[PDB]
Amino acid sequence: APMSGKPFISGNCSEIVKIPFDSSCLLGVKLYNCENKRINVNSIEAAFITLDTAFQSPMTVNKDTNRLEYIFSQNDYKVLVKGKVYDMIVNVVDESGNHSTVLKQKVRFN
Amino acid sequence: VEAGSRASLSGYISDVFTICRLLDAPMSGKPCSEIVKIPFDSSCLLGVKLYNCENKRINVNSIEAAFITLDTAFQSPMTVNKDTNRLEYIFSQNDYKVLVKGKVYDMIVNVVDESGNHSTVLKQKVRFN
Amino acid sequence: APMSGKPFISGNCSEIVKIPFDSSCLLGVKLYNCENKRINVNSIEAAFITLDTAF
Amino acid sequence: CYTGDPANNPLDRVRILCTDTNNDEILIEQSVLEWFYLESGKDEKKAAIKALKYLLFQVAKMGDEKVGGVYLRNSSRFKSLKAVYDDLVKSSVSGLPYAGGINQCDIDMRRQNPCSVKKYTEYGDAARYEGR
Amino acid sequence: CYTGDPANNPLDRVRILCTDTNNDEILIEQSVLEWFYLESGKDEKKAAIKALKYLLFQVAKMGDEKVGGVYLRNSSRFKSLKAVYDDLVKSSVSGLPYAGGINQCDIDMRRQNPCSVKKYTEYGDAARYEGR
Amino acid sequence: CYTGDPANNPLDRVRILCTDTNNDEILIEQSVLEWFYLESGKDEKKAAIKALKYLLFQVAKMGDEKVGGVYLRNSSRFKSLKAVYDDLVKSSVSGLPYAGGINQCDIDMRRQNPCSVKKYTEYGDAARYEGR
Amino acid sequence: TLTIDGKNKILATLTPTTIILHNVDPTANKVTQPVAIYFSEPDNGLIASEDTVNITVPATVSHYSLWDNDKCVATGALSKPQFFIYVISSVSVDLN
Amino acid sequence: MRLLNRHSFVVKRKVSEDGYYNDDGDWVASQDIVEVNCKGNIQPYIKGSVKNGTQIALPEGIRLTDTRILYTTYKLRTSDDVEWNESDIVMIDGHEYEVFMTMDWSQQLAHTSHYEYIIIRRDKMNAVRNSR
Amino acid sequence: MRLLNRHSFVVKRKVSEDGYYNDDGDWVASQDIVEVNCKGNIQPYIKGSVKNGTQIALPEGIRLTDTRILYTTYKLRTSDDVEWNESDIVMIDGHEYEVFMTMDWSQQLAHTSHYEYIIIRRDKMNAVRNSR
Amino acid sequence: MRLLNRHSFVVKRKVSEDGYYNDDGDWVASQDIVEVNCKGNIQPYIKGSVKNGTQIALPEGIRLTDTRILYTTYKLRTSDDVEWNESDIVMIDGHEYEVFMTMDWSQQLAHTSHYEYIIIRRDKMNAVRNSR
Repeated sequence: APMSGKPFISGNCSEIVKIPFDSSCLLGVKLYNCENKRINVNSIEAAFITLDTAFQSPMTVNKDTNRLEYIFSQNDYKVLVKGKVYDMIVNVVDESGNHSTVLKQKVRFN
Repeated sequence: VEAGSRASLSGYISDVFTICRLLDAPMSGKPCSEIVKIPFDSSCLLGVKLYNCENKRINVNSIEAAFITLDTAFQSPMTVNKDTNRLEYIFSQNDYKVLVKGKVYDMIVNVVDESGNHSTVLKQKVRFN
Repeated sequence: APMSGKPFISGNCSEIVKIPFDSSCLLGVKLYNCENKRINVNSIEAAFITLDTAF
Repeated sequence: CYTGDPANNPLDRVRILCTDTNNDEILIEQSVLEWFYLESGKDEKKAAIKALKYLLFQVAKMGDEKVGGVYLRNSSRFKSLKAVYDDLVKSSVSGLPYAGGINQCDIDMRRQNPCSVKKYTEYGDAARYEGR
Repeated sequence: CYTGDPANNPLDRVRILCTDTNNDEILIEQSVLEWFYLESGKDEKKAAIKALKYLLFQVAKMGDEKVGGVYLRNSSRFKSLKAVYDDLVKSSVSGLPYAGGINQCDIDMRRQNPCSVKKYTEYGDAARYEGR
Repeated sequence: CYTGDPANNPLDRVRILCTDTNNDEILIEQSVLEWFYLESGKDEKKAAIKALKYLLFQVAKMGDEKVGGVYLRNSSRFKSLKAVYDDLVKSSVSGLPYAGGINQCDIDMRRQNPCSVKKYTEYGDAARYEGR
Repeated sequence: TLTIDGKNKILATLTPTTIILHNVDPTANKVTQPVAIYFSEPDNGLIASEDTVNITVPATVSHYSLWDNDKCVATGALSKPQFFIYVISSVSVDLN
Repeated sequence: MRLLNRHSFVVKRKVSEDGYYNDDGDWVASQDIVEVNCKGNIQPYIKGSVKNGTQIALPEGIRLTDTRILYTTYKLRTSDDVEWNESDIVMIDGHEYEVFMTMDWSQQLAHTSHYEYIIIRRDKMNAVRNSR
Repeated sequence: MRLLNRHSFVVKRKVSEDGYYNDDGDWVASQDIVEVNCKGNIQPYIKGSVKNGTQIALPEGIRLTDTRILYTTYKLRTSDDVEWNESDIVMIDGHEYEVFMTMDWSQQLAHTSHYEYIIIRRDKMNAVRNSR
Repeated sequence: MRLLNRHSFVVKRKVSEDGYYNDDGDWVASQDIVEVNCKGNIQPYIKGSVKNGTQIALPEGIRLTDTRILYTTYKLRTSDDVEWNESDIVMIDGHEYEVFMTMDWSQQLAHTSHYEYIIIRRDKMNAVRNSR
């Protein structure tokens, strides 16, 4: 997740992440500041993962491994349609309550 | 039929960590064109750096009451951050109440010196995805 | 501003300077003599800027 | 970009109806395609007939380009594509052809027009008991 | 200079109507396009049809060029562009044809013209009890 | 040179009407264009019809040139340009076609010519009470 | 199984407007006067606090609750009991 | 285009450019390494004494040297002392290939702008760290 | 022509040619430096052992050497001891490129007269002044 | 294809890759040797100072050196110190030819993917074994 909107190498088109349909999968995120240096998660208060038209949920702010993490579960797949492509959005909450859309990515389940 | 429920809270006992997107403003005039992108409804710090007529990066010691303008949307005052030597702004969640999603906007930055003169130091196109 | 009509490098067509419409802009000029050396403005008494059909 | 989900995505359905599904050679911009889809109300079939003409125009423009190493030759794509188009779309007929004076229920309806020139004799004049 | 905003920018709508939406292959200048739009007043259709005619001339002029390493061939663009143009624009008929002497209201209306030569006999002379 | 200001500059308006707006390939000299504009009085539309013919002549002259490294091929520009011209300008008709003996108000005016050969009989001779 | 439309239509009614800290899980053991809180619209069956809130304690707190009517509609435990301004960075309620 | 994207490979870019020299004088490479997915085309490089998959006999044993040429639209960078950044790495067949040369053909033409790189297989050696 | 003016770059010409040797023997470059805007075309130079963007490994660290060929109609000059003038500088990617070679193809043909130059990236070194 | 399979030859691949160094330091080649049948095409290699069937005069007598190029769809491998495997052997005219170079053209195109190898005739020498 590069802040400042810079892709590390300027590709084209959209990349789609693929996960097995009925399997829990640990999904993490990495943060890079405006100078491509690695950010420490200590300055993050909360984060909300989002799958469009599916659900929104709080997200584990793992300060130990220095990553933001979320784990899917079987009760989670009770609303997800197999195969359909879902957009994904990650939101962050600052100390002053600012809300930032740090990442948007396309996902699908096989 | 079942839905479950959750509750969450966070806080501390007595910082800003929003996404930043930076620009450069050449006063010399010399730099089909770029369009800056910002996610809609998302707080985003916007910063600009001044370059003098020789094209060095120049101290922002002078300059007061710099302003930012979103054409045909609104006008707002801007903060002269004299530590980092950048003119800065933060798109507030009130701003999006009058901004159209997807539309392309023109932006202008004005500077008022100690002589009362006004200079247009930057024009750039943006859009809120 | 090269006197003697010599462009420093012989380009083509016309170049157009662009300024924002409603912003004050300091415009300067530099003088070069018939041998491309830099002239000192001490020998100048006055100068009049002109924009055609404007002022 | 074609996301490989025609079942759920109406834009993918259009990108299939139109033949611009190859991600390496995107010829129709996503924004342009969306604008066509909106201007057609919302009808995937009806957007494709405009996207195809736009694609014909786009293909007709390009020519042969060489840069050191690579080389691309586009001078025949149009001649092939127009040949496919004229056969699969242009010559496809819909509707019915009119045949004059074959339906009595139509003749009697057309007789009501006041601004039509009177004819001295009509087909059934020889057997009308009432005349006229 | 297509900004990908057909919803708002009428200049983008015109740039879509006339196929010049490619930032690396911009053949019609923005200033020229704006002047055409203003001359058409605000009709994007007329602006586009003007710009297409101008673009035909613009394309017909150019020819092949070679600089060290890069070689562009343009002599074939005009053939395709014209073939598409006459098929998709020039051949599209609008309005209605004319069939002389088919409408009574038209006949009577045109009978009022004083400067028209006078025929010896007309179609309905045999059935008018009042002659003339 | 085209200054990108057609709204204000009458010479730019002419340089748009004529298709010599590309600054890298100026084909019509500015002095020549001004002389045409003056000789046409001052009419941007009427100067273009002369500038276009001058441009046709200019384009017909040039041929293929090679110098070490660069290479330019101009042998087809004329064949394309003349084809565009004959379609967009040459074949455009203005005015009206004359139809003989269709307007009485014209027949009676033409009858006043003294140097016209007398005809033994004319169309209306059979119904003239006065004769002649 | 509630769809997204049902969840969105549902959370529009709850509308909490106050928060109280408690020394231990609760009306019992109140430690601070109530302070107002504004909440955003629901999406994906989730609502979040619209801004930060300041709370003061003279004393230790390790729990909290929400009210509206003065009806308790939710409770929860603080991540770490804190001795004693306690700044409530954010809070959210969801049906997923 | 299709032929420019025949192969898919992984690229390791050292996103941070904060490499420095320790208080003891040793070199410390930039810390933040990031993996990326890219697409291009890889072919053997045939020129002069270039060695593709050439077995080399030495008193110490046997070595294997290889080098290739890569066509892609992605902007990979080599080492630069003025800009103070290190080169990228390309994973081919599970081994590392360091980018040593670059050729900038971008911004030349619309559909054929690309880049060319010469990538050399990294030699085998043991690892040592100096991090402060 | 269009392909000869694909790129726009800045050129620093030392307009004054009054460089001299101090009373101490040190060199003093010509004082009046002037910036200009020019247009041309820049491509990599492929010949022999020429090094384009080649990373060089040395005991002292790493270097980067680059060199290109420039086609333009502007008359840039290199150093000349008889005429007593210094060479020009071309700004590419923000770095300096000193003109080292020239090839005079001017006055050869009408539409294809131009110049060719080989420009080498200037090496990094610290600055010192001797001005009297 | 037919021309890629004009010749039939035998290949000795050391299937096991368990070569090691003895407790005394001597080299011990991999033990399990396996014979295989393959098809390809063999031609003389004409390039530079390459020597095909060249007689060499020496103070010790006379030698014969030969080398060829082989086109085939079979994936033969040369020596590799990182992967720790030895090269293959090709039997031509009853003599051994060790694979020294490889060029990977596979996965390039459907019907024309293949490999190229440079094989050098093995020199004559007496045999010695070190097996532990």
